[PDB]
Amino acid sequence: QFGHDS
Amino acid sequence: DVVMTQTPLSLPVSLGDQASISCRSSQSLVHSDGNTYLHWYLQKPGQSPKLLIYKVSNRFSGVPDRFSGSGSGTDFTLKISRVEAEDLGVYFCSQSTHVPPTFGGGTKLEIKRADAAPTVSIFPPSSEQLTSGGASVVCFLNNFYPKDINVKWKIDGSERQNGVLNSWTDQDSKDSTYSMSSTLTLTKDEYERHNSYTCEATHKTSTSPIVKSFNRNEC
Amino acid sequence: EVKLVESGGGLVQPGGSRKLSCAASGFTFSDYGMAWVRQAPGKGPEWVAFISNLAYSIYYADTVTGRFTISRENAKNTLYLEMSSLRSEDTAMYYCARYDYDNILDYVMDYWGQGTSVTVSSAKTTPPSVYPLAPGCGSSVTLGCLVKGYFPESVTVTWNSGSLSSSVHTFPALLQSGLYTMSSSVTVPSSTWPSQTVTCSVAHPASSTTVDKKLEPS
Repeated sequence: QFGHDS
Repeated sequence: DVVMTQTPLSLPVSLGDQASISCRSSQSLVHSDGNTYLHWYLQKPGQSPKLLIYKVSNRFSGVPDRFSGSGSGTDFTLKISRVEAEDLGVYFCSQSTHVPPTFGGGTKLEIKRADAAPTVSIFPPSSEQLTSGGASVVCFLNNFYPKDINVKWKIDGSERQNGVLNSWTDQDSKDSTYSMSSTLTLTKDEYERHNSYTCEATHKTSTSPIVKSFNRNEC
Repeated sequence: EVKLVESGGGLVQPGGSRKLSCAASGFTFSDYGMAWVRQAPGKGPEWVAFISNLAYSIYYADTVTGRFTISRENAKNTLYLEMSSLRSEDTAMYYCARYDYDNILDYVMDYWGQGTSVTVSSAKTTPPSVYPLAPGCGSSVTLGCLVKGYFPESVTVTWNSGSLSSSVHTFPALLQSGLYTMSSSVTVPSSTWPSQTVTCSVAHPASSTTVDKKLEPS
């Protein structure tokens, strides 16, 4: 559910 | 948090048969991105969970064809087309649509065999323990199937709850039964106040409890 | 293959601290969010902590927030869990897990390590008390030994120095008054006991103890 770092 | 509810708690199967396990979420698992982040894990004793199915119906790398998943919204199912011995273990569903990710309580895939009532034995406190000030009364409930069973302790005919420790074996590899030990720990003083000690085992194999007793004064 | 190996567990006093580490290999660590998940015995997995691949985002379960800190060093392929103010209910197997992604969301914990075990207890090394469970008070008799009040795990109970095992039941230890208790049963034909001796032997390596208890009827 967490945001990935681009 | 999102509550994941699995049914049944335990599923008995014969090798080569089909198995289905259910998972219900308390809240819809459809993400805003349109995915449904519902996954299934298998955990064997002594090992970590391994991913089996992700996003409802995708088989993880190396997972055999006999595993498949389905469902929508809040109701999901894991299906095993033909159960192999290596499939035995505890299955967990899990959701990652909402923070925090949560897991169901597990469904244990176990072996079916004929029903069997427990063999029940009761034992009084040892003189060694009484010298130390304690008095444990022990009841063994051995070689029964299925695993679900309940024990009631009675002292002078009245039920007792405080001081009971129940411990189950895993399913036996030789005969596929279970066993359990129930220990009622009293102080020496409490033990010496009463005389009749009884453990009662209730199991699906009979509507009558199995009753084993001893009288302290005869020990 | 992807591999995760946890380390740093052990026995900690309540209120103590512990720093777990997780060594990652077989993938580009800096590309993946990472998590810690714990499991108490008999219970399901419980997610603990998350850290994104460049550590822009950190999340904790409510049960550990303010006590646990997750960190990572991408150049060393290592994930960490700093645990403080430890409590009895923190006793668990602690797993490192990788989060997979396809676009902008870490959405599944796909690979897990084998775990590092953390026990939170103020108990000191204590040898067991071994108590005979004696019948007396068909053609088969069941006997037992109660092994009470020891720490840490584990113990090994054998019957007649291991000559009796086919009918033995070893019951898993449980906590009782801050120490462990287990029991063991054996079933022998009546023609053997009490006519011949039945003895339980209890080995508790941490306390340097081995005690034999000969079973006598009521």
